[PDB]
Amino acid sequence: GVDLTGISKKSRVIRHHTYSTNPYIKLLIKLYKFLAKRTSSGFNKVVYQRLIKSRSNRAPISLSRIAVVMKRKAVFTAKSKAAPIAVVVGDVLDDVRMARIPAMRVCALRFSKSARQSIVAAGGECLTFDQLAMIAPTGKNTYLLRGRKSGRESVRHFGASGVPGSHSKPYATNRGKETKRGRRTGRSYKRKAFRHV
Amino acid sequence: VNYPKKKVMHCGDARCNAHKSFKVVQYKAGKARLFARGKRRYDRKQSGYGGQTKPVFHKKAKTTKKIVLKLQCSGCKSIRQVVLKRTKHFELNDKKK
Amino acid sequence: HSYGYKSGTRHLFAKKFRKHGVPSVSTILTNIKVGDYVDVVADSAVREGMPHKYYHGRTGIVWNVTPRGVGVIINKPVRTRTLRKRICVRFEHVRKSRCQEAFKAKEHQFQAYLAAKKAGKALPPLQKSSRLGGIVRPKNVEVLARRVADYEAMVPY
Amino acid sequence: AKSKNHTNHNQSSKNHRNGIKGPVPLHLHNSKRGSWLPALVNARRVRKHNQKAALKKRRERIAAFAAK
RNA sequence: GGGCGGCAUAUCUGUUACACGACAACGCAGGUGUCCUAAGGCGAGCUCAGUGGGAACAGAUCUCACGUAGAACACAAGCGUAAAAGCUUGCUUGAUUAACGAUUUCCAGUACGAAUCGAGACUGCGAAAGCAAGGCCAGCGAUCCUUUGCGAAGAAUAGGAAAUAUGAACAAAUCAUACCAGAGGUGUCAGAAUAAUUACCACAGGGAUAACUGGCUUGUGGCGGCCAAGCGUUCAUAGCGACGUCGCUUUUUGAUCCUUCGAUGUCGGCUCUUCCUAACCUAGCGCCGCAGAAGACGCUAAGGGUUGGAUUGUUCACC
RNA sequence: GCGCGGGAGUCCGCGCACCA
RNA sequence: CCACCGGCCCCGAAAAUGGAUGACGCU
RNA sequence: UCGAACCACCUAGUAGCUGGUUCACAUCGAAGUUUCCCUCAGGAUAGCUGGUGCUAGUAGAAGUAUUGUGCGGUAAAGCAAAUGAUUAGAGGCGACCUAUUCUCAAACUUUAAAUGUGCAAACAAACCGGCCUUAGCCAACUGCAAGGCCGGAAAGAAAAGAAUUAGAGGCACCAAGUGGGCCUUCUUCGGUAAGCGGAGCAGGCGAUGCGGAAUGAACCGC
RNA sequence: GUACUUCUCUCGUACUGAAAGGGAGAUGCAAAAUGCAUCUGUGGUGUGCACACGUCAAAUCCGUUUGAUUUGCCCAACACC
Ligand SMILES: [K+]
Ligand SMILES: [K+]
Ligand SMILES: [K+]
Ligand SMILES: [Mg+2]
Ligand SMILES: [Mg+2]
Ligand SMILES: [Mg+2]
Ligand SMILES: [Mg+2]
Ligand SMILES: [Mg+2]
Ligand SMILES: [Mg+2]
Ligand SMILES: [Mg+2]
Ligand SMILES: [Mg+2]
Ligand SMILES: [Mg+2]
Ligand SMILES: [Mg+2]
Ligand SMILES: [Mg+2]
Ligand SMILES: [Mg+2]
Ligand SMILES: [Mg+2]
Ligand SMILES: [Mg+2]
Ligand SMILES: [Mg+2]
Ligand SMILES: [Mg+2]
Ligand SMILES: [Mg+2]
Ligand SMILES: [Mg+2]
Ligand SMILES: [Mg+2]
Ligand SMILES: [Mg+2]
Ligand SMILES: [Mg+2]
Ligand SMILES: [Mg+2]
Ligand SMILES: [Mg+2]
Ligand SMILES: [Mg+2]
Ligand SMILES: [Mg+2]
Ligand SMILES: [Mg+2]
Ligand SMILES: [Mg+2]
Ligand SMILES: [Mg+2]
Ligand SMILES: [Mg+2]
Ligand SMILES: [Mg+2]
Ligand SMILES: [Mg+2]
Ligand SMILES: [Mg+2]
Ligand SMILES: [Mg+2]
Ligand SMILES: [Mg+2]
Ligand SMILES: [Mg+2]
Ligand SMILES: [Mg+2]
Ligand SMILES: [Mg+2]
Ligand SMILES: [Mg+2]
Ligand SMILES: [Mg+2]
Ligand SMILES: [Mg+2]
Ligand code: NA
Ligand code: NA
Ligand SMILES: [Zn+2]
Repeated sequence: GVDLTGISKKSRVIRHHTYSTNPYIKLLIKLYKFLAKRTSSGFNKVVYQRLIKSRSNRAPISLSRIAVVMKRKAVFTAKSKAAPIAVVVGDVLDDVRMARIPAMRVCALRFSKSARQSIVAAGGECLTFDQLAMIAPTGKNTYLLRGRKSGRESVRHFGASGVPGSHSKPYATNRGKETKRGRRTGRSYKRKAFRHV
Repeated sequence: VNYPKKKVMHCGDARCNAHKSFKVVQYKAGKARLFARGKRRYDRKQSGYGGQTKPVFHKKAKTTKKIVLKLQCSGCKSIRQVVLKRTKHFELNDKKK
Repeated sequence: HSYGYKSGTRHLFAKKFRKHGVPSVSTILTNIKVGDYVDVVADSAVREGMPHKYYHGRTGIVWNVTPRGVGVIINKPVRTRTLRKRICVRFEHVRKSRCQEAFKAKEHQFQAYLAAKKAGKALPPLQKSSRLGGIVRPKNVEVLARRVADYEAMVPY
Repeated sequence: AKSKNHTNHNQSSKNHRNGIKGPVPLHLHNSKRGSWLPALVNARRVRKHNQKAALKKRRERIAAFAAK
């Protein structure tokens, strides 16, 4: 025997295959597994891992956010160079709060119809990953982006709302029911809003 | 316990904002009035054939009560309430002896 | 039976023999600022702003300074994790810690050596290990043995 | 019937199975709420001035870069 | 076991407790539901318990010297304190209010109780630096319901920086309600509104738990040994043996709760067999304080024997 | 808490009444 | 030749169905 | 059929209690402890466990040393040192004082271990000279305090016994069983004692065979 | 069963107060009891994939690989404002 106490606690849970049933997703996974194995770019490896990931971990992104980050990168770029291609492993959605945008080249798994119309009208192009693999096989001159995950209702609900320093929402259908005792100083006590950690 | 008949303390009124003299009285609970909302609900529930419908407290344990003093200012017609500790015999005396 | 605030502190909160008295003037004139290391040692003659008996003898970091008080952060293990507790004590119950005296001396010595090398001075000679071999020339040699008198002098009656 | 009252026999082993985790480093969660108020107010005025200086500095960098 | 008793049911000090912290018992020695307008706050001036030398009544008061606390701080205990935290005295009400600031103890890092560091108002004492929002550390209480205090008068051509709100078709005056802070109490003290009996008795279960056999133990009971102060007229030991001390047994009663509660038939007697020896008789020996007779104290030895009746259910007991 | 008696209180008797 | 104190052995050492260094045996 | 008849229905009445609960391999793998509860044959709550992951894969690591710097009142010791017990003689002078003398304390101590316990040991840090701001301190400031900007240096931690790692750190979500324990080594409290009752540290059985002690849950080896 | 359909209804894009009620951009100038002006834009700081610009190591079949690091922008995310 060999003393290997608590050795199973160093194992990590990682997904090695997709749970999706989409044949086009499977084709993309095949192509980018080949590219990641046979090239020396970190871009391909990151893209392959994100393609493997699940739907909840592939949050969508906003066209306005894309425009803002592209502008903040472009303000410090020489005028003799071309703007990078935005790349999102996920969905791109339109934004009504911003009406004027520059011409951008965007590659994504899926576009909403409004977002596609807005990009084309501004004067950009919508690309797919198979087109990207031919335009830039190693991912040179790209801009990898992710969508926002905090702000989801589930995240806002995570935790216990009755302990000091917590601001999570309780699971309740009647908004006016869980007030009074434990939430007001006049009713016995009030949950403390702040606590040093 | 003996307590003075008058106290000098901060008034707090916007027109005074200074220490003034107060008159000391002991608080006493008012009469339970009919047509109070809780009393109306209790009377409706008690009527009928059910019998006694609410608990009645029997096994008391305390032998004292907290003392509440009402302080009245002559300059400003305002009243303040102050709580003292529990005691068995509270008396107001200015004798100071 | 009883679990009061100061239970079981008969020998902990007591003065040493012939060392009674209130704090001296050196304590009053000591400067404490945010970010210093302090030792929390209760002074039983003050009885104001005394720390709880658990924190007697712990070392921490100052995070707050008031006219008469000091705020200290202390590590405390609870079950499976370590908590950072913030306690408020009067200034007479803390003292400056020397827990980094050796490390600070190490940095100063390195700076001095660096300056001498740039100035082209003469570096001091290096110490040699005592664990090496060599010739030993004895001055006094004695025989080690057990003698009869050793046993006779072991029966006190 | 009577039973066992109290013991601490296995508790140390349970606490070390997932280890006793160390403290959070000092540069995280260093909130200043509850500290001495007069010093807190004065520090807020300095931080407000620094933010305005940071915005001005970025504008100068942009203009210089455009001028090449 | 349960009952009776008692609170180990909320809570404080010393010890158990093993020199960080934590740690149980119907463990040990003790406390708590109060008390205080001063016994709270501050300034000043003094030094306590006791001892020694002296002064009419006087074998109470006055004076000098010594006096590290041997006194005192409401109460139990620990700690702390000497130009004080003790005693006397003078003035006072910081035991008020305190924008939902932060933290400690219990701890789930919830609440309650208690406590610590702060910011603002108005003050108290002090020449001043300063000290004080009770008496350091035990002395206390959720939802609902009841009940009290603050939304003073004046001003806005408008609801604003500045006027408490509602009773839903509208308006006035009563009435009711609402928002904030307290008070009336839950001692089974994180908080139901509660008297007996069953031998006429019932159900679900428990060997988590008693009554009877077994098992551990041997205080108690029963048997011995060692030393030798004395008894024995003399003489410690023929026969005994105090004060002490060491062991054995499980034929007595206690102590425990391991097996059995979908059941191990429970006192005594009658009948019948077998085993043990710590030996009453029967066989041999030794020794006495053994003249004989009758006996006492030992050793080998369990092969063979050990009764008939009155009273009592008896075992035991007595004749 | 309510009625009676023997500046107010305090005490004693009776007969009534009980949602923290 | 006397006191003292060690090793191994012996006495002190009495029970209930026939029996247990595991059995035979071993000097 | 009677300390409340019989028949049908409400009724498949409720049960924190007793009994049962149907295929195979594979990867992992416990608890009888904390707090609250008319709570003690039951629950909720934290801990132990599984699954799912997220994040820049050596990161903010450690049931272990070394060096430096803090904390302590058990074991031992003492009564010729304070408190409390306690035997005898001597000197001054029956009593008292004065030095001694014999024996002691879980709720006594001047002194004081071994095993412990807190902190630190250069990469969001620390060190050395410009500048900006503050309604912070001080009689003032170019003094102290605080938040930043610019620049330099950096055995990346020497030598003196001068660490080591089968040493990837951090962060979440969902949920099970368990909440009767018992034994041993050292330290112990009650009891004459117990295969008795109650605790502290650690290792085990429970949940586990295999090889040994003839036989044995816990002993020895593994 | 399949194919088709309008308004509407419902969850959400905004919350807060007991209620009468009210209701969230950035920058610059400035300091007005509803200030003024522009609209290609992360409110700020620290730590932070990929990409771009350099540099240094080790290996090399001499084509390039594997690691570090500088600077810029920093996506997701965490902490302090
Ligand atoms: K204790
Ligand atoms: K208003
Ligand atoms: K017995
Ligand atoms: Mg949102
Ligand atoms: Mg238990
Ligand atoms: Mg301790
Ligand atoms: Mg004084
Ligand atoms: Mg608060
Ligand atoms: Mg409280
Ligand atoms: Mg103040
Ligand atoms: Mg109350
Ligand atoms: Mg008014
Ligand atoms: Mg309770
Ligand atoms: Mg009868
Ligand atoms: Mg049993
Ligand atoms: Mg039975
Ligand atoms: Mg049976
Ligand atoms: Mg039978
Ligand atoms: Mg039978
Ligand atoms: Mg034999
Ligand atoms: Mg034998
Ligand atoms: Mg054998
Ligand atoms: Mg019949
Ligand atoms: Mg059924
Ligand atoms: Mg049935
Ligand atoms: Mg139950
Ligand atoms: Mg079963
Ligand atoms: Mg395993
Ligand atoms: Mg209850
Ligand atoms: Mg059971
Ligand atoms: Mg000792
Ligand atoms: Mg000693
Ligand atoms: Mg003594
Ligand atoms: Mg070295
Ligand atoms: Mg159970
Ligand atoms: Mg038991
Ligand atoms: Mg089991
Ligand atoms: Mg084993
Ligand atoms: Mg054997
Ligand atoms: Mg229409
Ligand atoms: Mg919403
Ligand atoms: Mg509304
Ligand atoms: Mg409001
Ligand atoms: Na209870
Ligand atoms: Na025995
Ligand atoms: Zn007034």
